[PDB]
Amino acid sequence: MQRRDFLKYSVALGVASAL
Amino acid sequence: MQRRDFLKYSVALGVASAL
Amino acid sequence: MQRRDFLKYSVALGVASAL
Amino acid sequence: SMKPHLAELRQRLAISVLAVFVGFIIAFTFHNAILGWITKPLNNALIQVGKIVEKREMNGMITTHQVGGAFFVALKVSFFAGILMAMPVILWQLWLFIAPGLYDNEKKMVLPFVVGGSVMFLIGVLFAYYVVTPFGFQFLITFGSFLYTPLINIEDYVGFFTKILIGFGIAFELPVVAYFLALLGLITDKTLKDYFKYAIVIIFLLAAFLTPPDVLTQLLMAAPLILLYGLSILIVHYV
Amino acid sequence: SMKPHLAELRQRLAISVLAVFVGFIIAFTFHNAILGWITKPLNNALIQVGKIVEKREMNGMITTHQVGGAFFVALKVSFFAGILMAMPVILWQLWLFIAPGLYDNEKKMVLPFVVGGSVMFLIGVLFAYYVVTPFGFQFLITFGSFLYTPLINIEDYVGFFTKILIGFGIAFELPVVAYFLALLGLITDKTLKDYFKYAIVIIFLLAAFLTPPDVLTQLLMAAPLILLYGLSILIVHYV
Amino acid sequence: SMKPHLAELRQRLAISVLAVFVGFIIAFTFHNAILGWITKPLNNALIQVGKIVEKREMNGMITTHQVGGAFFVALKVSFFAGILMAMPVILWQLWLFIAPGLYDNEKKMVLPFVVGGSVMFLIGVLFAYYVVTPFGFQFLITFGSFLYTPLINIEDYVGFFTKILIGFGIAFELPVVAYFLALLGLITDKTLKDYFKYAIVIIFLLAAFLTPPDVLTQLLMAAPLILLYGLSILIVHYV
Amino acid sequence: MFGMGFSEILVIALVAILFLGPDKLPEAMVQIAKFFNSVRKTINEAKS
Amino acid sequence: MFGMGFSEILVIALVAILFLGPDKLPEAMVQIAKFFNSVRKTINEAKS
Amino acid sequence: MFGMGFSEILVIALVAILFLGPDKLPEAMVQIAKFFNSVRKTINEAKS
Repeated sequence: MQRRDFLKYSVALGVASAL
Repeated sequence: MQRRDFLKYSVALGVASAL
Repeated sequence: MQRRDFLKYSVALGVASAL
Repeated sequence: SMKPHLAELRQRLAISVLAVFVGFIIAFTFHNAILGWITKPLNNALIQVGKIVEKREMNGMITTHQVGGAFFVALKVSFFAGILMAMPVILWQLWLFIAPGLYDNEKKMVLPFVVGGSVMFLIGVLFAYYVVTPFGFQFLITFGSFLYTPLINIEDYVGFFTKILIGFGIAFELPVVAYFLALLGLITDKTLKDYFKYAIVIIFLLAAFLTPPDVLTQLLMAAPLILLYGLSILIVHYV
Repeated sequence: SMKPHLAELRQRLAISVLAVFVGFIIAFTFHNAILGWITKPLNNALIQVGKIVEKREMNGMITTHQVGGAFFVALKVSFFAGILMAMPVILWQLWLFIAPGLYDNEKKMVLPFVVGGSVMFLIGVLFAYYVVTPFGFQFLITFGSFLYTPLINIEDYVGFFTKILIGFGIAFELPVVAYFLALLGLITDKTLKDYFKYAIVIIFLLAAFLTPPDVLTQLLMAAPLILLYGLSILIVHYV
Repeated sequence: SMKPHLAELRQRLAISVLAVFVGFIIAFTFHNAILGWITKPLNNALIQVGKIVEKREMNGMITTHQVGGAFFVALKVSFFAGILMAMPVILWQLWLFIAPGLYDNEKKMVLPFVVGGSVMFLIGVLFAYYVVTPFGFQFLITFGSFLYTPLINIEDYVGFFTKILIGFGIAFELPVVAYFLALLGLITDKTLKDYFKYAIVIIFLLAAFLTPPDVLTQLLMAAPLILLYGLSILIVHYV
Repeated sequence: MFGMGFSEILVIALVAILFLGPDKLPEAMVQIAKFFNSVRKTINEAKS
Repeated sequence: MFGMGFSEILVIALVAILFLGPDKLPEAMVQIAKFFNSVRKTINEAKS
Repeated sequence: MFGMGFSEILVIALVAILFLGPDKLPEAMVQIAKFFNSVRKTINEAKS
């Protein structure tokens, strides 16, 4: 796993916590 | 689609927005 | 249904009401 | 496929929003008069309670606890007044949008119902302001008169006053809605005591929606609804 | 299939609700005494801070910022006192419902635990009212004395007071629950320093539950819980 | 697989949290100075409004309506100041974590953008404190001067003041962000008058996010955003 | 949830157990579930 | 919903119908649904 | 969410990353998911 995927997934779960 | 179905769908979506 | 199962299910539903 | 209906909704909502904006302008041009009309019961109650306190012993008033509180209250009052003034246009457009979606047998019911509801809401708001508010405010201020000083802030007072007025309007509309339904053999006394079991749950749901998450507010909002239901039972019994 | 068990819930909930209503009636009959008991520390702190201010220079009081604030505060206090008075009946019915659903080896744990928790909660409430609140209120009012005027409103004061009292009751129950658990070889010092990692997350979750969405309140509630856990560590270490 | 990167996030969050704690300590050491800086416009406005009232006739002040309100306000101000002083370290660690996650063509954009945004945020906060707040507070207090008494409480005033400062900082950053984007052939006038349709919806969603569930607050927050977007259109038109 | 707390949910459940009781509680929950399923069917039909 | 009310939902819907209109409402909702489905795809990929 | 904000979620996540760390974060999340799946299994069993 690379860093960019980490930022993508972290932003994704952050969005999911705001739905 | 006729107006009655429009009212039904709008009411249903509004209800879904209140769950 | 026995009382223990009732307590389990009631607790579970209350938890589901807090998620 | 929803295009021929989304355009009409767009234009009718534009007309309603323009009416609301014009009402807001007109109300803000006269926000002092509306604010004085709202605060007249509060000032009268405070003066009477001060008279009682000076009688017993032998101060409190209207304050603002926020820097922009007065401006926000004026804007809120103007917004509510504009919505009330636009209600004719809003309901006209709403009916014109809903009318060609309703059968030729529900209009004949919805028109007298809407008219009577509006009249009874007006009657209820007038009764709340002129017959209930002068005594209720006096009792509430005198209750905490020998313990606390009534430094009443306008920001909460506006909401409390509007809630009282709207609640009394609805509490006047429901027991006439019951009569209207009972006229055409729709609801009878038995039908109103067999759906009480779900009626109380619906009442408590409504109280939960219309009140803060406090349970006490929910109970104090459900009790008047239960009283209105009890009155409705007698009304449908005597129809 | 749930019928033979939903009837028991119905009757026991009815008895508990009747007990709560009777307690509310009794408390509202004596709401002045309870209100005076609640606001005595506030008045004492205000008088002492006024003495300090008059010493330095050589006013603040209890107010009501809502029209129905006094009546609502009286109702809230009566409701809380009724719930506290009904706790015997409520817990008796709750245990009578749970008893034929628990094995013959957990009752012997629950009974002394419940008794000790109730006793220690009472001790903590008394300690908060008589040893902590007189000093804490004085410190907090003196903090904002040379800058602001303490016009303390009752509506927020009641909530703050009950929050302090319940928090101290719980903060007295947990360090005795730790001792009780440590007696029967259940929790030891090592077991309490290895689940600390999840303990702090659970503490912050609880603080988020029990406080408004402000982060500062969450941290201000999590710090006392962290200190209580630290104390529990030595309590289980010396058990 | 997330292990080599979760260690870095843990370590950088530890450094940021330590910086925030040190900033909180340094700020609470000087909470009186920051509180005086915050309250200076309010005191000046109250004195000016008192002068106006005395001129017309020929009182109001900063109060505390909660027992622990002064201490909580001091802690809140110290926490905000600690975050602000730790922002260098916080953003340094955040960039150092995100830097080896960005291509060698987005750093060249993000650095000047971040720097200019910080400078314009500072300029906007200074402009709000020194040019906007003295006039705005005077106008707002004078608005409710002949009807109500301005007993302004610190708990709500602190939030109001911080919201004004942050909002003005952002309202200074957006019309410089628009210029920065318009420099690099990114957005033009046509590009700004074609996404306006979604821009207003996003503006209203943001207003709903940043304001209480009140509609009037949402509209009062969306109007300045619409004005900022209109200004952005002109800026990209003359870029 | 739009001014609704958990304690209010508990109060409504208390009223539901008290007034409907052994019977008419299963029926009430069944009919509420059926109504919500019908609402979901309507919103699915709209999305067609 | 984190300080957000139903009336605010209604106001945003009013704005969406007014300014987007007959077209650019269906397209906007379709693209919002597509973006949300992409976010769910990302979180599913993370949960692998 | 019943008096809970997003910033609080962030504070709890920061605490979780700080104290558990590289390991015991995946394990804690796995066990929380397992417990929630067990709760869902219980409520499914109740609805039978």
